[PDB]
Amino acid sequence: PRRRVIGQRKILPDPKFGSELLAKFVNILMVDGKKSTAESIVYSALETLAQRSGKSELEAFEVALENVRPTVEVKSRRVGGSTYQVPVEVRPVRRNALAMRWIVEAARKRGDKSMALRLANELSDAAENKGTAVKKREDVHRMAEANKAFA
Amino acid sequence: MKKDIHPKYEEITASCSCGNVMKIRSTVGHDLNLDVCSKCHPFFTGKQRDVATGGRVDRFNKRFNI
Amino acid sequence: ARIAGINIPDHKHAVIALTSIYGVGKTRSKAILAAAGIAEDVKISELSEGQIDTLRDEVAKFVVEGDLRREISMSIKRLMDLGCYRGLRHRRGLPVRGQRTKTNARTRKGPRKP
Amino acid sequence: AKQSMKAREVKRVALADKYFAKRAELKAIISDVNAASDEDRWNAVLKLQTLPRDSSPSRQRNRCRQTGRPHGFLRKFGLSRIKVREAAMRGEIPGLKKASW
Amino acid sequence: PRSLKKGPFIDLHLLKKVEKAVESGDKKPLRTWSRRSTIFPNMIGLTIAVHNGRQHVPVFVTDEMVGHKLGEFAPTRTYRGH
RNA sequence: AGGGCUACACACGUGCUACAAUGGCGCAUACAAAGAGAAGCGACCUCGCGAGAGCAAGCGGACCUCAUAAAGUGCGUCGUAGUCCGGAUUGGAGUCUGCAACUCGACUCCAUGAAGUCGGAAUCGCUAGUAAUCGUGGAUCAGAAUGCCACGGUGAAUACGU
Ligand SMILES: [Mg+2]
Ligand SMILES: [Mg+2]
Ligand SMILES: [Mg+2]
Ligand SMILES: [Zn+2]
Repeated sequence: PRRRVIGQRKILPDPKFGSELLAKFVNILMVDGKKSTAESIVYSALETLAQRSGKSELEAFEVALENVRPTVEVKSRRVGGSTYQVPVEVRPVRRNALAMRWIVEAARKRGDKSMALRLANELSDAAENKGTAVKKREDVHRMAEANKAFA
Repeated sequence: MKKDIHPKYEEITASCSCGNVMKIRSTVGHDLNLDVCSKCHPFFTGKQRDVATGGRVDRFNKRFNI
Repeated sequence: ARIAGINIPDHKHAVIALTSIYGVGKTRSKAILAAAGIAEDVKISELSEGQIDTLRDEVAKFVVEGDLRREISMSIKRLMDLGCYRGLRHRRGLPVRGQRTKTNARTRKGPRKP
Repeated sequence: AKQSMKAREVKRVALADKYFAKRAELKAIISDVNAASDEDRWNAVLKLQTLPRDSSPSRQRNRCRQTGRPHGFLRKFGLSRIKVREAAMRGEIPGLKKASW
Repeated sequence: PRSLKKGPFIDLHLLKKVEKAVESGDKKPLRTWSRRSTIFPNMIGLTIAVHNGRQHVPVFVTDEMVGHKLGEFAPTRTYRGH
């Protein structure tokens, strides 16, 4: 869009728990058009979350979110002199976007026996700040703040 | 002849589908099962398939069209 | 384990660890396990030696292992020997069942060395 | 227009409809299981192949009527895509009109 | 392959020339353009000259050479390598 | 009339299938849309694991056939293995159409079942029911599609900006 600013598509809230953020997490977790299995695995993993870290779904999910909530990020751009990444602020919507993306991509790996097991693994380890999600969060927090050439 | 260098020349059996059994010596060792002989052979005898020399009566039957 | 001159694995469903025998896939696996009368989801370590002998003298009916090997070997050998088109296809190491070769004949030809 | 191929085609359709209903039952001798004998069925096949191979209805190429093109044929119109499209544009193809949905 | 309910296949000219030859043949070459005919157990001992596109390559009919076609033993393309 | 366009030290372009648990298999269970059909579709029925074969009503069709949609849903099974992933290749036994399946058809059964652990440089498509995946049908057509065209089932991501 050279002359447009196309707003974000409006999402429905997850009819099970009211959380639209989780409904978006489902799609971000969804692959191949299989939304039935996506909602199945996400609900199962939230159950496992509540029963593993005690705190219920709509709280452990958030604490797993902020604990990886990305602050800033570098982005490729050039205006003159040389090519270099530039640290830029990621919007709150883009913040929890990157959070959900990192979380689901992590949960897709470390697969041992089940989807909900590995998903709750990553969720809890993110909340406690020892997962790989938080390791990539730390890397993004180091990379961005390693260089702040210009504001 | 010499020893320890020449092959073994045991007396074996030459049994062909002709049904003739000949007692030949050779470097074969085992009972030898043959296909055609001085008897029951095209050149030697008038019968084209002679007798036996191939039980291919086997699949002709499966299709059996005159 | 000793059935079929082979050492079929253990702690695996009987339908499945019966497949480790040349000459038996999953159809003949179920077929022998039924014609001999054995449950499907019993692991190999869940089988007694009487049922093992039952498998010994039941799978016998289907030719298997070394014997089939020899059979297919002599089959392709008579192919080569007869002087047929398929015999030459076998000698060259090319598709024999009528595939394309200008490209995609890899399983037979082998990977791209030259 | 290479009327040699079109003469081949007309001769093939003529001879296919000529010895039609002969090879029809000569093939019916062969699909029934009560071929009385191998000879009933077997002798039929030989007689079938005595009948001109140029009188089979599989030998026809079904070429377009105006131009005799082998490819692009359409059993609805009897014309190649080119001739059918020019006729469709000129209106000589009834009921036909550029589709859009 | 060919359906069993229909039987085997051999062109009439080939079948009849083969009979006229099995009775009276000492390899007076029989040249067959038919490569699709099947090999009958009555052709054992023959070496029919079957076409391959330009040349009548001969094929000696043997016992094991029964359940295949005359074209099976007449290659058609001459490949040697690059 | 025969063979070739199907040749094959090789390189590239499209496309399919996969490398697996969001998955493989078994059982049961539901939801389409569109079209074609008369020298065609062909119900049922009987025989054949199966390809189909015999039987054959009805249908020139909002009436009869294709034709069961599949993904899905619940149960259990497989437990991260070149494997119960794959399914190339090859041997044997068939079915179908056609004068005829050797070159050189399709499919079916049985049998080992290979590469393949997500892919170098680079590079393609897509802004909403669209990508992605699932299946369906038509043309051509005696037989022969993963292509083409058409149809529906689930169904997302991000567009800050130049
Ligand atoms: Mg001495
Ligand atoms: Mg060709
Ligand atoms: Mg646009
Ligand atoms: Zn003899």
